[PDB]
Amino acid sequence: ELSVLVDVLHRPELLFPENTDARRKCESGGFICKLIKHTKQLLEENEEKLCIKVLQTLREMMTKDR
Amino acid sequence: HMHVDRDPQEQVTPVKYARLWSEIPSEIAIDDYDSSGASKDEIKERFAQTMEFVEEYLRDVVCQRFPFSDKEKNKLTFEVVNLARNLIYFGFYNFSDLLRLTKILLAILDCVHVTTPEKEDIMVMDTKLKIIEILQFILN
Amino acid sequence: STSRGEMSLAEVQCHLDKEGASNLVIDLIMNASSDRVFHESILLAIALLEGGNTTIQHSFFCRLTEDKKSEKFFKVFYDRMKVA
Repeated sequence: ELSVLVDVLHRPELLFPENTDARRKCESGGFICKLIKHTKQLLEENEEKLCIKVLQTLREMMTKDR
Repeated sequence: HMHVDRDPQEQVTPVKYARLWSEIPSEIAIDDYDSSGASKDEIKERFAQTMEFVEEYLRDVVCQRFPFSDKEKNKLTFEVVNLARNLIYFGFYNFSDLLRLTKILLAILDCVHVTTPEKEDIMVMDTKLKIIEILQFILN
Repeated sequence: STSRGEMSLAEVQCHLDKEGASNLVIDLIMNASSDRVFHESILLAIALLEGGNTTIQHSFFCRLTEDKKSEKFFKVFYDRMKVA
């Protein structure tokens, strides 16, 4: 299941209908940018588990045999 | 504020742990765990019409092509979903009813998806944030 | 054809660098308050820099040079080593 989540995060633009605004936004890699931008200011409000999960997923994105 | 937030109604936890082992818990079919409300029904029947009104209004909003385009209807939608959230968290809904409401809300958001500088209404975001608590409760 | 995202390791690292994961990890180290968050940031930076990617090293150097706040970034390592 974690591998499925990572694979979705590689290419999440496929889940949207073609030529729609969401899909053009996601096809440019803006999803990961927004995710890391939110994670940057996330640490203040004391969410250690959620930030840890985000970081672990971003790290596991750098694995082979995907 | 007059009726929903009043005694004896009070918050209920959706996950229980001190489950007495000697009790029945039989095969209990599939969707009948949320039952045996011999005392909750006496409060339930008077808000039954309110709950079905909420459900039919949300279905009507589903039928509308653009749910978040009218500014004056946004107030009614926001307070309706707030009332639904308060009703749910107080323990006024069943499992199948919660699934129907979840399907309705997901249909609203999917229609919004089909619709898809640009200063959006803050209360539209408030409405969108409201249903997240409902989703968390139904997951629990 | 196959429509496969081949995405070799070096280009994946450079891709994640473009959005600014380097800034993310350096800021998380900067304002870390828990041991686990700092440990995960270190592991993420190790996985990102693995293979000697010159672009990521250049990004780290550029941000550390342009940012006047890097003193605490170095202090976080210094006091950790001192405690060890």
